This record gives sequence, structure tokens and C-alpha cells, in this order.
Amino acid sequence: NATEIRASVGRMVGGIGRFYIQMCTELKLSDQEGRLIQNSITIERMVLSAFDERRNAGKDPKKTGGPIYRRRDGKWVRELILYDKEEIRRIWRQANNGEDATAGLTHMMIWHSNLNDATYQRTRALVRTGMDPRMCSLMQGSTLPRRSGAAGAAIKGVGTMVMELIRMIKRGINRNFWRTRIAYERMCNILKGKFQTAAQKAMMDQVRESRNPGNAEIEDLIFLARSALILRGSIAHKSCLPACVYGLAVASGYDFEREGYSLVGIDPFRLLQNSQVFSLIRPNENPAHKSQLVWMACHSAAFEDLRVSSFIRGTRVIPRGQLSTRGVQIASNENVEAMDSSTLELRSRYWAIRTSDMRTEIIRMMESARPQGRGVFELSDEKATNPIVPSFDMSNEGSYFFGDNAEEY
Amino acid sequence: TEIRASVGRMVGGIGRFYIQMCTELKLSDQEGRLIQNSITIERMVLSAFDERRNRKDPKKTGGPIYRRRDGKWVRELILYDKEEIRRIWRQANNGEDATAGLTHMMIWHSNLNDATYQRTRALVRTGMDPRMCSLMQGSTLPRRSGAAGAAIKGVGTMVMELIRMIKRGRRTRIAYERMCNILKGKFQTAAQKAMMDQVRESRNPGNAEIEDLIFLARSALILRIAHKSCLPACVYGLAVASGYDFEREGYSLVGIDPFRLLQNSQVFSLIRPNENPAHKSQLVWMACHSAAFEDLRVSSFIRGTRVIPRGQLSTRGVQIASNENVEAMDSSTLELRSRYWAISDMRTEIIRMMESARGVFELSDEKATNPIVPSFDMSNEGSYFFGDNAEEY
Repeated sequence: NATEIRASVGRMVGGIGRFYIQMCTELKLSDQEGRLIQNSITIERMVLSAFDERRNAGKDPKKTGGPIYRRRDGKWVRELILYDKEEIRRIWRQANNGEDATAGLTHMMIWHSNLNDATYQRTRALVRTGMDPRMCSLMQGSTLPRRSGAAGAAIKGVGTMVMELIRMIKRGINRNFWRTRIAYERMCNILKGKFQTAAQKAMMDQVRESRNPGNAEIEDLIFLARSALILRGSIAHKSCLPACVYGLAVASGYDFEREGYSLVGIDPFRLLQNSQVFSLIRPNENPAHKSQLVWMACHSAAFEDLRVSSFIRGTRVIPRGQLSTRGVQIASNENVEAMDSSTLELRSRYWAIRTSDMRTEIIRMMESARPQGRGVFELSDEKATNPIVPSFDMSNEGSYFFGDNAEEY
Repeated sequence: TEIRASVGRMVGGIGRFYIQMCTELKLSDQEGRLIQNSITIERMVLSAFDERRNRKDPKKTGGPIYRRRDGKWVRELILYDKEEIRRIWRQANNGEDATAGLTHMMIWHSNLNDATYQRTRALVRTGMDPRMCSLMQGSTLPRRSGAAGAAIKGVGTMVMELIRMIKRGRRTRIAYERMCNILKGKFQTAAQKAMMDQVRESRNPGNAEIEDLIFLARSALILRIAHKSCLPACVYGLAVASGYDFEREGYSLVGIDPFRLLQNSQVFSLIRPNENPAHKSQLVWMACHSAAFEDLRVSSFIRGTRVIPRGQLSTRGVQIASNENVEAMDSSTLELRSRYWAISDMRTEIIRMMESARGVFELSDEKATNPIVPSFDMSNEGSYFFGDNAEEY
């Protein structure tokens, strides 16, 4: 539909906020405790593990949980929880009208992935697979589990698909290619669908079913990955919010079902405008930098040009190597009592809606190609009626990954 | 504290000089943290105080500068009057000839050359065996760095330059005299010291001294030099930019100061295609701790990650050649941190005593209070030069 799809997506996010409100009722988190992004990632992690049918030593397999952070005596304190995977399954179905609602689970998953894309470096994995560190710019979706289906695969960058393909060929060079090969060609046709020139499509045809793929196909997958540095694929960008934001909205009395919801329009921008989200800050960490990290993760903007990202946001989105923060998630061995909460700035000034024969053609179309965001509107402008003229500083570095110093995933 | 203030005033000088030539070349923050730009500025000031041995208009020096333009790196060649850079160097040291700061940058270039370049073809052309690569520290120093340069020169370096002058055959003999007593002072048994006395005390040096100087160079493979930790100018530069005062905080090349400064360093390097940025990181890491001749199991324990031999690295060196496409390359942070920090009768005696022969702390520790017990794996190779494939200097 146009709206029938908007009812389904609204029923899904509605589901996620209902699930969050009730698990905050049953973990006894105050309002402030419910608005901490750390608490919300733990509940997201628990409900994802509860429904991990494929993955279900001294650890109970019917139990899940994680770190929860609570206000006691004027400080934050790490309190660990354990919950039956069956009881979280029942609470999730209770909050979705008895439905499995796998689409809400993949939604939370896409949010985790985009958060990881904005936060963690993957250079070490890129080198050990034969790819260049420059291809960091194409590593969207690289952290997605293999249980995210088509939704997961739509947001995977050309680099992600090339990396998983190199690794599968790497493990076939070891004569163990019997019956696991339609899996190989489905991910080849998924990367095929991601290319946007008949030349790269044709080369991805040649890569598909060579009966015995090895280092010759690996070098083809590297040629087509550098090919996507100039002639870019078309990958989906799903704006997925942490559970605590749908949570607060459903608490507020916002009806996602009858109002509808789209990940592509202004809905995510509008909800983030009225967000109250908190984050634990490590000592010597800039809370605005942590805010840009979360902001860029909620709009899957880690691969977009920073000048386009700064225009939309109203404040400058600096490269990752110039941030004074590390991840959102707090490790088990960090002193939580040394840390304090800071409101995350997540608002935006504007919103938006944005040696072979096939090797000679691509080289030509790379030499040929000449190297901004024109779907940018004011948040008063509910319809896409009056686009806004972009204002960048062209001197500013385009890439989020220029001079990256981020910790490896 | 006086030597610690002196060394601190010298390093402080180097960071001031780097900040000033970055303000005057208009290099951005990121551009200033590129080790390639930093080697070019070091080379210019070294060449400006030379015209013989410090290492086309003769009154100008310069080199390649790498700038961010339109999302890529671009090689810009620069030229500067040798007097104008000399004046900036003196401005940054309170009008003093900071000769020690110039030697410092030199020892850094030398240790970098030791970690990067193979010398086996020079060794064979001089009559020495390639195994003696372990003793070629300081081999790329210019031929007048004085006592500071000569103190870090390995037994093999001194043997090679001594064989090399004898190969061509008072005016050029006091040079021979000092170099023999400098290599004599580097030995640590009366037998080879006495043997170096006889080679030094020789009317007509020839094939007999060359073979003697080879016997005592193999002697130094069993019966075994200064190690100066020198950082590139961009690291002192960033630290003095931070407001770190090296003079009243003091600085030693031997302690934890280099470890501590490297720990919070932000240094970038251009990576050639198909080069491992971690391998380039190990290359620079080993150059800043002059550890190209130290045992890799000692180097790996100290660093917390394995320091592999040079022949198994996937890099070719930091300096970028005239012919290489800079726009094809990208910058990567160099991992420079460390897990820990640290501190024929004579022929008969030597041969007998050769067949005979059978300080690591955490950075929390500040002072050497609680040593850590070293934990190696003997199967890991000990020499940086095992199966070396590096390009000849």
C-alpha cells in the first residue's frame, strides 16, 4: 500500500514501545531509568536472544539477561538481571497481540547494526580478507546476524556482501564444496541487485556459478568493490530508533497504528525531535560527540557525506577520528559510579527523504564519472513542497572515516 | 633533573619548530599529524644546517608536502630559503643553535632506516657476511654526526666503514684512529679491545686488518651500544600544542617518557595499496623504540601484540617515492601504543670464550616499583631479520 504499509509499520513500532513499557514495569525502572539508552539496548539484546531459535560453558540455556543501570543514592549502579527466555518471548507476544512480530525484532536488529556501523572500525577484518581499508565506506550492515532475512540484506553495503563472499570462497579453497551453493548464489544475486551498471551486473553474473570459485573470483570481488568507490550501488537506509524512543511515544499516548509510520520520511525526524534519551558518559568524554554518534546511528548516516549530514542536523557532524567518545554500550568491568548521565542531542534543524572485457568498460566508466542532498525540507513542511538550498563548507572532509581511530569491532 | 630539563628543552624545541612550520605552511590539524609531512619538515631543517654532512638552487631546500584537497591526498612540492628555516629553528629554541635537536631528528631517521631497509648487498660488497645485519644499527647516519651519532652505531657499522676506507689502498688517519677506538670502546672483552688496539696501531692497514675486523664482527654475534628512543617531530609537536612543557616536566629517552608520549599519540601514515596498516604501525613503533636489533619476543611482550619479523610484513616503508600515485593512497592511524614500558693469540682467547658462552613495568607504575615477570614463547623467532625480504638502502 501507501498507508496499509504505514499501518503495518506503525503496528510494528507500536509493538516495540508496548514491549519496552511493560519490561520497564516488570524490571521496576523509573521514568529516568527507562530513558537511558543503556537500559534499552540491554532489553533489545535480551528479547533478540530469547527469539534466537537457531542459537536457542556453565550457563543456563533457558536464561538470558544483561546489565541494567539504576539510580541509587545519587549515582548510577550496574545491576545484572536474569530472565527466562520463555517469559521474555511471552512479554514480546503479549505486547504484539500474540503475534511473533519478527519485523519488530529485525527492526531492533537493524538499529544495533547501524549503531555498530557508526561506532566500530572493521579495518582488521578488511585486511585479513584481502580488501582495502578504504572500503570502510561500503561496510554498512557488516554486523547483521545471518537471521535478518531480506530486510538485513537490503541495508548491507557492497563491501559487506563482497567480504562474506570472499570468506565463503576462502573456506572452499580448503575440496569441501558439496551438499551450500544456492546460499553462495543468493548472496551473489543480492550483490548483483545492489549494482547499478550493466557492466558490474555482468561481472557479478560471471562470479555466480563458476562451479569452483577460488582466488580468480576473489580478485573479481575486489575489482567490483573498488568499482563501487566511484560507480556506487543503491543500498537501503532504514532509520531505526532504540526501543526507549518508541517506548516514551507509546507511553505519551501516540497511536502509531492510526497515525502510520515510515522509516524514510519525516516520522523518525519528528519523533527524535520530541525524544528525551540519556546516555552514560565515560570520564573525559564529550557528551555532544556521544550525541552525534547516536544521532548518526538513528538516521543510518555513518556512510553519508558529513557536509550533507551537518546541513540536515544544524550542527557540524565531524569525522569519527575527531570524536572524544567510544561506544554507547558499557563494558562489565567499567566503574559505572564514576560515570554520569547526559541528555543526548538528537534533534535536527531539517528533515530529509534521500584483463577482462567487463573490466575495460568499468575502467572507462570510472575515468568518465564526475564526482549533495536535495531532499531536505523544514520540519514545518510536512509535505515535500519546498526543498531547502544546502549550505556546506566545501573544505570540510566528506567521509565519516577520514583519520578514523575507532576501536575494532 | 638538570639533564632531564636539558633533554626536555631540546624536545620542546622540536615541537615548537614543528608547530611554527605548520602555521607557516598552513597545514590543517590532520595534515600536521601525517608522518610523511613530518619527515619532510625534519629533512628540510636537517638540510638547511648542512651543505656537507647533516642530511637546483643551492640556497633553497624543501620536499613533498601532502595536503587534503577534494577528499584525497595531493603531493605538493615546496621550496624554502635555507636561512629562513634556520631562523625558524633558532626562534623555536630561543636563538640557540639547538644542535642536539638536529642530531635527535637524525637518530630518528637512522632508526627508521634500520627498521625499514636491508643492507645485505652493502655487507657482501664489503667482505662481511649477511648474518651481521644484527649489528648494522646507525649504518645510515651521515659521516659527521659526532659522538651522539657514533654512540648508537653498531659493531657492524663501524667494521664496514673501517673495511671501506682500507678497501681504497696523517691526512685521513686520525679519522681511522678515532673510528678504531670508537669500535674498541664498543667491545666488552680485553681480548677484542686488545685486538682492536693492534688493528688501530698498524703502519699499513690492508687485507690482514680487513680479515681481523671480520673475525671480531662475527665475535660480536656471540660476545655482544646506545639505544636512543627518538620520536618524529609531529609527536613532540602535538604534545607542545597540548600545553605539555617538556622543560619543567623533564624528559629522558631511556625511561617511560617516550612510552607515555607514544601512548597518547595521534599519528597518521599514507598506506600504499595492499599494505597492512598494522605492519606499517609495527615498523614505526620499532623505529621509535630503536628495537630493530632487539629480540622480537622482548619486543612482543612489551608491546602486547606480536612483533613479527620484517620478511613477513606487508609494508614497504613510510617515505613516498617521486613516482607513486599519492591520490591512489589513503591515510590510516598508526597503532603506536605499548602494553608495558621498559628500561692470533687474542683470536685463541675469543674463540674459546665464544664456544664457552651459554626491566618491564606497567604504565600505571610511574616508577619501577613492581617489575613484571616476562612471558615469551621460545618457538617465536628472535631476530627481526629472519627471512628478511626488505629493499636494500
